[PDB]
Amino acid sequence: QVQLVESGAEVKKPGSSVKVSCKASGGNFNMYTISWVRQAPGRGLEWMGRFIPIANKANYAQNFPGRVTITADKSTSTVYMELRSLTSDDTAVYYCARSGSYDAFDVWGQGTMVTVSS
Amino acid sequence: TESIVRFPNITNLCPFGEVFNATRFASVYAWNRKRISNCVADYSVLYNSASFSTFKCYGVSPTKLNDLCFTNVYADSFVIRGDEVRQIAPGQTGNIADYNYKLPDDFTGCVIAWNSNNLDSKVGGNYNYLYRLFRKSNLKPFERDISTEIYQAGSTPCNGVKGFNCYFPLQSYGFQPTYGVGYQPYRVVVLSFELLHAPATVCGPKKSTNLVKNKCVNFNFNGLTGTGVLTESNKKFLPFQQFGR
Amino acid sequence: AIRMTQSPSTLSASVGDRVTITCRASQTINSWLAWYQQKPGKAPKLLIYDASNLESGVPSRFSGSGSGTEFTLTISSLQPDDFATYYCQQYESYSPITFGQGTRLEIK
Ligand SMILES: *[C@@H]1O[C@H](CO)[C@@H](O)[C@H](O)[C@H]1NC(C)=O
Repeated sequence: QVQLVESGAEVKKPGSSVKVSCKASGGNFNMYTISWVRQAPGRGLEWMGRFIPIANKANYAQNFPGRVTITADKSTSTVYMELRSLTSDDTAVYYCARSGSYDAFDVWGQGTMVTVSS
Repeated sequence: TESIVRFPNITNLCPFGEVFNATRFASVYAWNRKRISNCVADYSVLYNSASFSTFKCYGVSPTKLNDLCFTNVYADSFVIRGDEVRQIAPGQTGNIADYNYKLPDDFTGCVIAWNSNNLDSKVGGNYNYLYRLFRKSNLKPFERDISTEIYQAGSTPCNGVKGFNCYFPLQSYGFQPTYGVGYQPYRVVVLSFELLHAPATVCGPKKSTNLVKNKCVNFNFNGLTGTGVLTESNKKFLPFQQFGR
Repeated sequence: AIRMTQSPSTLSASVGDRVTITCRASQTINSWLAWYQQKPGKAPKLLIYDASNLESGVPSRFSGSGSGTEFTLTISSLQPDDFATYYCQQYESYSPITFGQGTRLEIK
């Protein structure tokens, strides 16, 4: 039973940066990729980036050029997603999803509510 | 004077449409193996069905497959990059032929592969396909080793933690549609006919004819070709015996 | 970037009826497409993967079909527990993965 636990809620100011976590518990961390999905209130889901443990690579969405930098500590099976230049439109719950087995996000984290305001 | 191709009577169609048309092909280190039996296999239909970049058949001509009955047919399927397709053959060496999938030197069967760049390559990179890269000893013929334990390449023990002189045995391919032609995924399907003919259960279509006794006929009994006069005999055949010799 | 379009965006039906949701792609994504369900206040859970399979633990009433550019999710016997927002993934290009616009199912 793989369980993903994220960090607590974060409150930031516009122009700052945030960095959330996703602790992968159970299973093999070296094979399944962790994908970060955000959801602004009143809007549908949106994909942010992917961390590929097997290739030790990180991918980012085309709509976010250089805004997202994803790293992880394979020793503790913890994935960190860094979002830069926060604005008023980035107030969204940042889920972390494990695209396991069949490339689909079978296991989703609890999600952290990141609020960006003055 | 006449031929009598008296094959066993069966009408089931072999599920070649479930091994060549699977949505996902297993990773090369965990290649799926399917045992096909109790069906009529029309190898000509699958031969002229798609664009098979490699249809090397070892030990039997591709056209003669419809005229033979096989004891067991195994369809080992996986995904391999273009440059390593040549390693799926007897007497080959490399990471694929030693660490992932080893074909025996006495291999008897076809090896089928086609460039599937429209199904196993994604823009960001398809990492679902992993090939083993470090192993203690080369694989024996037809052996699947799906252990992901860290390989100790140094004197210091790794204790399940990857680091200096400690590497993860499996390394992804990461296919992309803009990769090289020799770096695209080839969905390989290796058929391994178990040529024994005694409990022959997989056969070609080969419509049968009526048995003719007491006359020189070119019999084709269950794949056992030859020529002779088939005379009914009082041989005490056991229930599990097919041919006497 | 592959753009996904859902229809209808907002839908209403009663308990026990038949519901059809169409999520049409812009490019041929073969059969790589997954259907989610996001009850408000919870993380979305996977229902369909490869556009036709059924995720383990999902009630059998959920069925998906279609390939190429038009896909379809259908519920044989709608239930009160099955009222949420359903998204469709397009995991055929990982740059970027595009969800659907969201299909909210409401009690009629
Ligand atoms: C796979 O499906 C295609 C399309 O239906 C068909 O043309 C082809 O013959 C199938 N392959 C086999 C081995 O049946």
